[PDB]
Amino acid sequence: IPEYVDWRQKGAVTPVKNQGSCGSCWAFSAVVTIEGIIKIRTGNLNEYSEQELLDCDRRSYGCNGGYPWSALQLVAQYGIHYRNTYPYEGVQRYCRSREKGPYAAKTDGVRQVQPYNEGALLYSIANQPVSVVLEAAGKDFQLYRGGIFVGPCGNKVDHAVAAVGYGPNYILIKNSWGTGWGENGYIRIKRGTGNSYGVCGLYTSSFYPVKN
Ligand SMILES: *[C@@H](C(=O)O)[C@H](O)C(=O)N[C@@H](CC(C)C)C(=O)NCCC(C)C
Repeated sequence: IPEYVDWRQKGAVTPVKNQGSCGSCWAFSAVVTIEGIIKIRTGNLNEYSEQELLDCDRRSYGCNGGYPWSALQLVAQYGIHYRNTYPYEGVQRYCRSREKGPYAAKTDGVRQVQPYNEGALLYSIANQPVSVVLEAAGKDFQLYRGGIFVGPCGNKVDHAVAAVGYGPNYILIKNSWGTGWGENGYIRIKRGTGNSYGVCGLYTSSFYPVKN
């Protein structure tokens, strides 16, 4: 795999979103990987509905948090609508997929990246954007304005984001805290420290959609 990967340069990443006060990071994270893999397979970059996963993934807890892997399974089992059709409201409502016509996209499954393995994660990112989790509760993460982030942070992962690239010394992360945070909404987190958990627990739990 290459020394640098940046899925934004291959037109596979949509604009940075702001999840607002809702703990919907798991849905935002999942959607980034769906947007990425649909562009990779079909050549079209579309925005898909975080709100639909928020409303419809019964294994997750709406704005109280949830699981990127369960949202990803939902899109593989059923499908997902365009964001325009099912826009983000920042609050869990009832599942409205059936009121909004045919799904816009469907995936074929969900894979887990071997945890605690930097190389396995980089290999996955070289193929497509990946949903990853990290500890974002720390003030250093929250106040991040740029640079390669080394922490401090622990491994109490609490925040799903999407890895959309990497370099020799970082993994490039699309956050869902709006374009004012970090590097226009992105963070570069240091890699290659030998910490099996990854910086801020980044290697704890990583999933990506499969699309044939
Ligand atoms: C993340 C956000 O900032 O919106 C959101 O709070 C969330 O979904 N957090 C989850 C932790 C990640 C590891 C996905 C979470 O806490 N999920 C709850 C499910 C378990 C019982 C922890």
